[PDB]
Parts: sequence; C-alpha cells; structure tokens
Amino acid sequence: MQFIDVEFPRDIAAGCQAVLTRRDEVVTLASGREEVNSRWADTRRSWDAGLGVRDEADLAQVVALFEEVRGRLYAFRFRDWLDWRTAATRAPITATDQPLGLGDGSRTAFQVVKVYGAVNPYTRPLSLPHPGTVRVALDGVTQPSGWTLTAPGGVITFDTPPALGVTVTAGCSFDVPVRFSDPELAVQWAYFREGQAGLAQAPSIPLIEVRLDP
Amino acid sequence: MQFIDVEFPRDIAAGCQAVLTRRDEVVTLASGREEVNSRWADTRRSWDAGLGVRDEADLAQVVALFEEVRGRLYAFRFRDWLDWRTAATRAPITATDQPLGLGDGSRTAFQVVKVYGAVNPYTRPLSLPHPGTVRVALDGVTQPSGWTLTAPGGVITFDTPPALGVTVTAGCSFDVPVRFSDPELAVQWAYFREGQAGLAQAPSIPLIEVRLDP
Amino acid sequence: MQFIDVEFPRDIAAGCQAVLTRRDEVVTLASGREEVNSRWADTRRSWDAGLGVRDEADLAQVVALFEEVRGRLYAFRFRDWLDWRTAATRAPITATDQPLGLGDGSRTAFQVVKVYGAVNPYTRPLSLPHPGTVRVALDGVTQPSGWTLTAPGGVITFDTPPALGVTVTAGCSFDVPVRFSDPELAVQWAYFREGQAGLAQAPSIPLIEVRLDP
Amino acid sequence: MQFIDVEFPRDIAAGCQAVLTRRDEVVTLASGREEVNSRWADTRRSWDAGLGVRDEADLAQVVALFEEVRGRLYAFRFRDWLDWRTAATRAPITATDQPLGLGDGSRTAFQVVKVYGAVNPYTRPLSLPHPGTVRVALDGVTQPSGWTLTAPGGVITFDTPPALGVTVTAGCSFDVPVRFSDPELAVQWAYFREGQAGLAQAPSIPLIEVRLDP
Amino acid sequence: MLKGKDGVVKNASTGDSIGHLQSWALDTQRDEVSGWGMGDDAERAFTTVGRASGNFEVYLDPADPSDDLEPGDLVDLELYPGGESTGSGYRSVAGALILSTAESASKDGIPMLTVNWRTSGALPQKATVS
Amino acid sequence: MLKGKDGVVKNASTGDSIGHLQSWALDTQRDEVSGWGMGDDAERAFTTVGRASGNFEVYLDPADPSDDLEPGDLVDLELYPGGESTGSGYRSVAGALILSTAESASKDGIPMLTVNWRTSGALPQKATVS
Amino acid sequence: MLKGKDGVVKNASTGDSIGHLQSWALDTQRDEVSGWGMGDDAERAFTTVGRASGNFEVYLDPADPSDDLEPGDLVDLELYPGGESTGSGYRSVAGALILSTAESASKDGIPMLTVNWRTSGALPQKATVS
Amino acid sequence: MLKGKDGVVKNASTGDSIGHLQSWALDTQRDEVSGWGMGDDAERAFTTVGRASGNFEVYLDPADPSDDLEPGDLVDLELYPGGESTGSGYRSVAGALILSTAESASKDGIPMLTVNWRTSGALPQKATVS
Amino acid sequence: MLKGKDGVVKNASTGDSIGHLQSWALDTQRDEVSGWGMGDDAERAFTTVGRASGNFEVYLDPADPSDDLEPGDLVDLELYPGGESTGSGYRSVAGALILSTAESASKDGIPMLTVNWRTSGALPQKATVS
Repeated sequence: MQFIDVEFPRDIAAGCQAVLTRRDEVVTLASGREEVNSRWADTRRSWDAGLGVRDEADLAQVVALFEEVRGRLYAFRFRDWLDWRTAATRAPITATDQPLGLGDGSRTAFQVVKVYGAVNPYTRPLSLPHPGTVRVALDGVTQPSGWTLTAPGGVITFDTPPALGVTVTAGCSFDVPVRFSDPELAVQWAYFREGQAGLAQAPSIPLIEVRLDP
Repeated sequence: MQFIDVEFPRDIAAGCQAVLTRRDEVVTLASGREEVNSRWADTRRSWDAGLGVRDEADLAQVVALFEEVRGRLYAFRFRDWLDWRTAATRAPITATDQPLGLGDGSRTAFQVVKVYGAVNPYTRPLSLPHPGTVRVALDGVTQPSGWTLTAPGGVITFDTPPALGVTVTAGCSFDVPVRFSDPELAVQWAYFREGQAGLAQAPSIPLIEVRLDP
Repeated sequence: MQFIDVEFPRDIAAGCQAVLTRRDEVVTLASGREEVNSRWADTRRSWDAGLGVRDEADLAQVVALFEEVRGRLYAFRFRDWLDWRTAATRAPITATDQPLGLGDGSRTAFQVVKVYGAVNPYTRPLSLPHPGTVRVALDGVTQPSGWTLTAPGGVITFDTPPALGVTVTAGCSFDVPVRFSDPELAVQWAYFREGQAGLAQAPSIPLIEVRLDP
Repeated sequence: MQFIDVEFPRDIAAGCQAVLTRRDEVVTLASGREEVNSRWADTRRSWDAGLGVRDEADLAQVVALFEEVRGRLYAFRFRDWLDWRTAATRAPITATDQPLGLGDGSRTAFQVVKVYGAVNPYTRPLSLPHPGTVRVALDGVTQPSGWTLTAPGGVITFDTPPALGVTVTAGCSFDVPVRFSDPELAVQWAYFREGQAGLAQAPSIPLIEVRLDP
Repeated sequence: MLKGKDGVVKNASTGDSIGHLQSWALDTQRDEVSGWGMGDDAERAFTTVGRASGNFEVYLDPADPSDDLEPGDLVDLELYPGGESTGSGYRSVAGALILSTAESASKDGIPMLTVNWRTSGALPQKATVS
Repeated sequence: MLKGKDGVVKNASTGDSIGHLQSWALDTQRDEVSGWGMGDDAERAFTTVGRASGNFEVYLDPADPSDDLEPGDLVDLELYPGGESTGSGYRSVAGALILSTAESASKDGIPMLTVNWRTSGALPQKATVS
Repeated sequence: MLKGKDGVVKNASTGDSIGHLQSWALDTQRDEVSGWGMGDDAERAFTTVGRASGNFEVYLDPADPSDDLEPGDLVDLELYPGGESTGSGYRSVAGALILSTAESASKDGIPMLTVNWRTSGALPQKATVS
Repeated sequence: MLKGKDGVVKNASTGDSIGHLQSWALDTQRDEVSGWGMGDDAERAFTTVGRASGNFEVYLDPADPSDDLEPGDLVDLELYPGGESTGSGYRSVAGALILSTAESASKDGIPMLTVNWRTSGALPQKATVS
Repeated sequence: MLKGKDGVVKNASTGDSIGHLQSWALDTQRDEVSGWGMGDDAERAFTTVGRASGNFEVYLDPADPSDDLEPGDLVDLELYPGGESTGSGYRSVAGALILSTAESASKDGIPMLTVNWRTSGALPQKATVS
C-alpha cells in the first residue's frame, strides 16, 4: 500500500540490536529424512531498540514517534546499519557495488535488489532507497538523468529502456521498512529535575524488519 | 542425493561445541534384564556453531552462506577437525592409518569408513572425503591411481578389483553433511560505526550432522 | 546372559561421580503409618562420568568405547574405587577381609559376596572379580589351587567341597557391571590445532551400576 | 470469642517483617472501566518472624510458644511496633494523640480506635490495649477513674456517660491479635555443643494480623 | 592555600572547637552516569547525586568535645579552614552523622581519637566567615 | 619534553587559571574487545569507546576559581602542558564534568584542593596554541 | 644483557623512533588450562591461545611521533632492545593497537606521555637486526 | 643453607644453563580440603591435588638459551639450588610449561627476562646431584 | 617476652629441630557469628570453630629435616618458643598438615625453605616444658 515513511533516528539505532530471522525449514520424519518446506519470501530481521536514546529528551522524541504511528500504522522507516552499506563498513558503497540487473531493451524498471550469497543468492528488493546514496550505473558509463526513481517503490525507471548488453548497477543505503513487534514499550528514563539523571538505554522495544506486502 | 555443496569455513568452525546422541535403548523390566532395541540413526552429532566470526563483515559472509542455503536446501557441508585426521590431531593422517578392508578379487568399490571402536566398532561412512588428502594403499604398494573416488559418494572404485586377501588401506580428511536444526539464525555482530566493533563470535547456531536416510 | 566385559578406564573413572541408589520404600498413610514395600534386589549405584578424560585423545577413546557397545550392549565393566577395596582405601584388601561363607561339605561354589552393614547386612554378589586380586582362604589356611573361579560368574568352585567348620574368606577388587543411564553423551573437548587445548572433563555421561539378571 | 492472649516476645518481634495487606478491589472491564468491590473489614498486616531469636534457648522458647497454641488456637498476642505508638517512634504516645470520639451523654463505651488517613480515614478498633499505656482524656481534663477498660474488648466504659461536647481522646500501645499463616515452621538453630553455635535468624515463620470476628 | 594551622574544626552545635586536632578532611563527591549508544565514540555523562563525607583527627582526652561526640550522632560541623578571621572561607556542615570513633594508642603513642562524619541528606556549604 | 612549570591549566569557559596548581593529569582511554579464537593463536583488538578522565591539583583558597568549580560542574578546560607560550601543544578539553573535590589538610599542611573531572561524551582536542 | 640505552622503541610505521623514551616494556603471555580427574596427584596443563602486550614511556612533546599516535591506533612497532646495530635482537610488533595514552605532569615535572600497546591478532616476532 | 651464587638453573632437556640468571623460584603447592560439622569443634584437613609453579629471572640477551625459551614451551628443568657441586639438593623439574616471558627495560635499565613456568601435571624431584 | 633465639621449631615426629630457622609463626583463630534482631542496638556474637595455622622459615639444605618434610605431610610439631629450658612455654602441634614449601633464592641469596602448616582436626596445646 502507500504505507508511512517515518524516520528512526540513527543514534537510537546505534543502541539497537540485530538478529536474523529465517524460515522455510519444516523437515520430515527424524529418521534422517528431510523435506524442505517453503514459507516463501522470508529473511526478515529482528531487532530490539531504545538503547541508543542517551538522554530523556531524546527518549521522549522516540516515544512521541511511536505514538505518532499509534501502534505501527502501516510502515515505519528504519535505518539499518548492516544494509546501509552495499560494500563494507569501512568501504564506500558504489553504484557498481550492487548489480541491479541487465537491461534487455524493454527493461525500463529495476528494483534495487540486494543479492546475498553467491551460488544460490537470495535477492532482497529494497522498499526505500536512502535519498542521495542512489547512484545508477550502466556498463558503458555511470548513468545520470532519465532514470526515474520511485522512492516508495524502490524501482528506478529508465525513460529509454537500456538495450541488451548494458549492466545496470546501483548501490544505495537501505532505509528498511520496520513494524514494531510489541505495542508495549518499557520506559527507562531516570528521573530528572532535582535528580538530573536521564537514561542512555530503554529496554524492550522490539521491532521486526517487515517485508511489506505491495 | 547430490545435495548442495557449501563448505562451512574452518575459521567459522573454530570454537564450536558438539553433542553425541545415540538412538538405541528401549530397555525392559526392573528385574535387571534389559533389552536393547535399536531403530538405527544412532550417534548423530549436534553442533552449536558460529564461533570465531571475529568481525561483522566476516559474520556477514557466514550470514550470506545461510542465505545461500535458504533454509538448508538439500544438505550443507561441514568440516570437522576431529574426524579430519584418520589418526590423531598431532599425528599425520596416512593411507595406512585407516584400513578400508580386504579385496576378494571382485571388490572394486570400498567405502571410506571410520571405525569407532575395537571389539564392535560402529562404522561411520564418510559421505564426503576431502580431496587431495585421499591416499590409497594396496597391500602390495601404495596406489597412485585407478581408484575412482566419488566425491559425493564417498566410494573409491578400483578399476581393477583388488585380489583375494589383499588389504586396502585408505586415509583421508573427513567432510560431513550437516543440516541446520533451526531456521532462525541468532546474530552477535557488535555494532560498528562510531563505536567500532565486530563480534568475535556469533551465538551458537544449531546445525546437526545428519546421517541421511537412504 | 553372557553379557560383555569392557573395561572403563580408571583415569576416566577418577572424574566419575558416586551416588547411592536404594529402593523398597512406598510407605502407607502419612498419619505416621508406615508400610515397607519391597522392590527386591536393590542398592544400585548412580554415577556420572567423563570428567576424568584429561585430553582430546583420551576423550576420543572413551567415545569410541561407547560406540563399541553401540548403546550399552549387554554389560559394561566399570572400575569402582569404592567397591574395589574390601578393606579400606588406606588398608590392603585380603582374602580374610571379606567372608564368603562356610563350607558345609557339599558347598563347592561360593559367589564373592560383599556384606554391607552388620546386624542385618545386605550382601552383594560380585559379577566380576578383578583378576589377580582374588585370593581364597580357608579357616585352616589360605586356599590356593582347586578353586575354580568363574570370572563372569563371580563364583569360586572348590573341586573338593570344603568340609563343615572351615570358613571360606575371599577378598577381591570389584569390577562392577555398569549400563549407561543415557544414550546421549555431551562432548567437551576444547579445540586443538593452533589452539592446542583439549579437555580434562566431559559432562553428562551418566551410568547406573547394573545388577544384571543372570 | 474469648480467644487466647499469648505474648510474642518483643526481641523476636524486633526481627520481624511487615507488609500491608489490603483488599476490596475487584475492578471491571479493562476498557478503563473500574468497579470497586467491597470485601469489608480489611487492612490486615502480614509478617514473617524468627529473625529476632538471637540464640538457641530463645528459639526454643518461641517454638514452645507455638506449641502452646497447638497451631494458633484462637488468638495470639503480637506486639506491633508500628501500631504501638499512636504518635511517632520518636514522639511519646498520649491520650490526646488518638481521638476515641465524642461522648453524647449516652456514650458509655468507646473502643480504642486508630484512625489512619484524614479525609476518608479508616478506623481500626484495637482488641488489646497494651496495659499501662492506656490513658483516657476528656476535653475538660485527662480522665482518670470511672472508665472501665475491657482489656480483651478494647472498650473503655465510663460509668457516667460523658455529656455532649467533651472529646474522648485515648492513646495506647497496640497489642495486636495475630494468627500464624502457616503451621509449618522452619528451624535454623545451628548445632551447639562442641560447635557452640546457635542462630539469630530462624526463617519462614509466617503470621497474619488477624481481625478476629467477635 | 591558607596555613592549615588556622584551620580548625569547630563543632557548630557545641559552639566550640572539638579539640587539639591533628588533621581535617572534607570531600565532596557528585557521581555521574555515563551512557552511550553502541555506535558511539564517547559516552555522555550526567551527574546524579551529591553526597559528602569528612574525617577529623583529634587527640583523645576525657575533657574533649570530640570525646563527648559519639558514633551515630548527627551533629552539625563548622570546619574553618581559613579560621575565624575576616574573609575566611569556611565549610558549614549540617547534620553530619558520625560514622565511627577510633580510640587507639601505643605505649609510646598519645591516645588518638579519629572521628569520621558523613553529612546526612545535606551538602556542606562553603560559606565565608567575615 | 616540555617544562610544565610554565604550564597553565586554565578554564576554556572562564578563560582563567584555576589557581596555584601542583599537578595536571589527562588520560585518554579507549576500550577494546578481544577477538578470541579457539583453534586460533591470537586475538584481534577492536576499540569501541574513548573517554577522558583527569585530575588537576590545586591549593584550596577562598578566593580561587578552583573553589568556584564545584563537583558536578560541566566546564570546558584549556589545558596547556607547555603553558601559554606559543607553539606548546595544548589540550582543549571540552565539557569536562567535575566529579569530586577533596579539601583536606593537616594542621601543618596547607589546604589542598583535588579536583577530578571526567568527560561528558566529548573528547579533548590536542591543538597547538598559536 | 643489553645496555638498554641502546634499546629504542621505533614506530615501524613512522620509520622513526617515537621519541625521548623513558622506558620500554614487552610481555608475552600464553594462557593455559589445567585439569585433573578427581583423585589425581597433579593437574595436567596444556597451553591455550597466546597474546601479548607492551608499554612504552615517552616525554610528551608537540613534535613527537608518540604525540601523533592516538589511542585506538593499530600501529606496527619496532622495539630495538639491542638497538639497530648488527646482530642485535629486536622485537617487531605488527598492528599493535594503542590501548591508551596518558599525558600528565606536575609543575616540577616535565610532561610525560605514557603509551600502551597490545598487538592485535599477532604475536611479536623476536627478529634479529643485522 | 647453600650459597646460591654457584647455583645453576639449567635446562634438563637442553642440558645447559638458561643465561645470566638473577633469581630462581620453586614452590610446590598442595591444596587441602577442610571439613567441620556444627557438632564438631575442629576442621579436619586432607590434602588433595599438588601443583608446582616457578619463575626464573634472567638477563635478556639475543644470544640466550632463555631467549630461545618461549611461553608455551614444555621443557624440563635441571635446577640446582646449590649448583652443580655434588650432593647439593637439586630439583629435577619435569615438563615445566613456560607460561610467560617479560622483557622490560628503562633506558638506564638492563633488559631483563622474567620467565614464569607452571607444571604440566608432573612433580619436580628433589634429587641430589651426584 | 622471651628471646626468640631460644624459640626453636622442633619436629615432634622426628624428635629434632627442622634446621637453621629464620622465623617461627603460630596463629590461633576462633571464628564467631554475630546476629541481631532488626530492632537491635548491637549484635550478639557467639564463637564457633577453632582452627590454627603456622609458618616456619628455614634455610634450604640437602641435609635438613625440613627438606625431608613435604607438602601434604601431616606431621606433628613441637614449637619451643621458650626453648627446652625448664618452665618454658611451648606449643605442641598435633598432625599439622604441611600445605606448601617454597624453595627460592637469588644468586646473592641463600636458598630458602619456607614451610607452612595448618594443624588438621586439632588445636596446638600450649604446654609448658620443664
């Protein structure tokens, strides 16, 4: 659907944990017999947040932000450090770093796709390319204008479809969609005022990377 | 079956702990007479892994391997140091160290087997023998060639069957098929960015050496 | 039955735990009313082993040994330090130390019996007398040849039955029969190679002294 | 009923827990709807004792005392430090400190009542006024003789009822009735003799302040 | 810097100095909590509670205000590091609780009284006596 | 090597020296994580957080900027190890938070102020005075 | 037994000695595990992983390679206990992370730089420079 | 009583002295289990496992057998407390495992090698050199 | 007070003094438990188990009774602080368990035997030898 794009602050994200959620196993009889069930479209990522708040005012800001969606209305924009770099944490992401695909002369639209693994890679389309990190490249030359990027879509549309034999390569930061796992939020704030405290971390704020249904 | 050949990196294999499970028991009355009933598939090895990742980028490579398997399509190869040496970890592994069996003049094929014991050794067939560590020795002399190892099979086939009363001695490294117990993958990555990190070890990943049902 | 006699190494036994298992309770109403149910032939001993392995090679040896029985086939021979000495840990066991019984002129066979307690002693026949610690004594003199010891039986048979009035006294080390309580074995070995570790203790290897039904 | 008055030693009382027990909540739908159920006559207190025993001989005395009631026969007299003072721990209790009520010219009897709270105070009648701390006061003057105090009753009866307009004020120490919550008592005494120990804190002695039905 | 000879601990409540005094100590501590997001170069620190303690060393005497003072006494203190002279900074301590008193000496040694106080629910005020 | 007698520890915020000063301490500590490997000989080190703690020793005076600097004060420090003399490397501490001050002296001893500061999520900059 | 004056810590990466060093420290440690089956006279001991750390003391200077060095810097080190002379044993350290730098001095004291390093994922090689 | 200057700490396995030794330490430690019951006035102690640890100090030299020795080396030691003179009590340490080596010296200081060893489950034998 | 030169540790079991002894130590400790009701001014204390330990320092010698003694030996001891002279208080230790022996020396230092014992299941009796 249209969804909602609401940024999750990177500093709060610094505190946030990372776990990998994968499905499709359900094997057969445990006599050494194995059958691969396919759930389909899996590889979501699990996270717990609020640990990056640092101080009470910031904690208030995230809490207000959670209230803004009133319980994860539609989508929520989450900055993922791991997916942000197509290349490496110490290596700059480039258009060439991630291969979108090859134009066939009719392929106007390419979704940004993250290929993970090599022999049998799983490709993840990215709902929101982080703005300004999106660079399009063609085998002949890095591609500039004429590519229409649908930021909500994650699809880049060449006005003139690339002819057969030119590789489309695009690398961008990943603003992943997230839906909070639990409505309940644990508030660790440390009383301020005369106490003048405030809390660096707020526990129990689980979120799940959500593969939004289009 | 042929399965999927994906090697578990030895470096990632560094540090894992294992448990041995036997399926033969089913005892009788409290008279002190106990009957052992065996349903087979005994002595499977359960492994908790992900140790020794060192950094998040390296961890990402393991994660990519998990993505490549996609919920363990078919089977996944794991390298076990303990079984890699036919003899002892310090000791050299030689063709002489493991004796495959004796030819009858028609025994072209010999399975690579690890005999666990003396009086009644439990034999572990080796599905995958690591290539190049395979040394075959006929009773008369070491055999340079003519033994056709089927890497998926674990069977070495002499073009000319060894004659009656001829010992065959073969020693090789052990590669074992493993199927992950849990679809979900736990991740210890240690946040980088300003507080640069990269966890030394990921949390235990349950992967089970599985004796595949024939 | 015939059973199997397979030695358990003393060093591994050094790590092994000792607990006492006794039955025959099942009392009546808890108004202070007590009734003694008799399970019969009890007093087994509980043990947990593997803590005496010391190093990886030795750990492999016990594991292979467990595989040899393929899940406690029949009996297993366990060295028990506590029962080894008819006398004391600091005092040498002697034929005189344990009293087998008195020959009646027809009593050719005497099972080695360990009498525990005094006024109402429970006597435990020993399935396997440790070889070479078996000494036969008669009231007149220590008895040498002519006694046929059935090592599996634990019975010593005088070819000429001792006449009435001579006490048969025999003290020997106890190679007690054991059956592993659990098929599952925990393997703790500590990675070797560059790490060069190896583990002194392996947990979770329970065994139960088994009073074999003959 | 008549009940039993058996003193609980103050030293044992020194080592005693205090928890406020209150009832009458049972609210309705969790739509933010609240209904106040009324259990009636609540505000009991919960205590755990034995931490004040100090030594084996004293511990024996409390145990004997528990045996005396043979399981909380009727009432048990408990010294409550918190309610002992009608004023403050650091301020002396006075007749004026606690207001019994106002005589109407027919009000011969006044139960000692502890008013807790102000706008909507709950008043607790006291079964046993500690002897000698009971002082009666009238608005004109502190009242001496002619008031008949029923020690079990907690009621003070003026022979000539106080006329309208004189405030009856009485403050006394509170010997609260107690009934042990659990018949079982844990004994921590520390063996004496050669050890010569003894224990200051017997654990798990549970008592509940009891508002006896009269 | 002053002299320290001028510095005198006077029990404010008594209105007189505690006695012949070997030394005076005052420490004011404000603890802080430092917190950082995992991706943080440095940890932000915020102060939480300020509490103070002090110890004064005296020579034990039967006729000493310090001897009269006992452990468990919440007593106001008037340290006068600059002394009672005009324009001298002095520390006024309110309700300092005397944690303990140590009376110890060797045959050679003169009896020594060591008294330590921690102000309770208060922080010493560095007033100036002029 | 510098002299240090000429060295001035002065407030970056007030702009003036704390007082007569015996000593200055600045330590920058970066915590690290060991990359332990089983079956591997050595562990790699990754540095996660850097924080700065320091203590400057002053002589306690009623008329002292150091006296003015109470524990719990977040103040920037312009520390000149080589002093204000030009070309001396100097540490521009930012937002140091004073943790504790100890005012302790014997009768013989001159009153002393020990002031300890820890950073508030900022790192001192080792600039060179022009 | 070297003189030790000859010993010089040189930052391998800079290619020059760190500075006017006061002292150099190198320690190599291999951890071990000892286990005995109960009832064993002695516990068998096997060495596990080996890691090393070292500390070098320098005089703090604006123009110092050591000053340029920062905490959290993975820096190659070339200690030269025998010096650069022919047939002199020297310790080559690769990628030694600098755990912390301490800059502290008293007015009397010259500014002192204390730098501590722990080699990361490596064991120092006792090579001979000839 | 023996002199100890003449004492030779020599490697049993190599057969030669480690170097210019400064000191030798050998300690045999036997742990004990002490048990008492509340009805019993005293605790009975029974010695259990025994292990040996020691450190020998040497002057660090490039051409040193001690330099050749490394942490994680299992080497036997023919330690002679009274030296090689016959009849001196001598400890035939067996399979001592070197735990760590220290190589720290100031510019003034002579490089020193501190070698610490712990046993591998073996007990040194106090034989007399003959 | 005696002299201490007179004090000699003699092994009761061997009937002879251990050797040239630098020092002798005996400590007797009776542990206590203190418990108070929550409303208690002070905590009542009752003594429990009594155990003793001692250490004797000797010069290591091949011909020494102390050298013959080993860790883990339950050996009776006869400390004679007053000596064997008439009316001299002495401590008779029964079944003291040797815990450890330290044999250590520097090249300058004479080899030293340090032996520590803890009596097992017994408390030394302060008998008088006359």
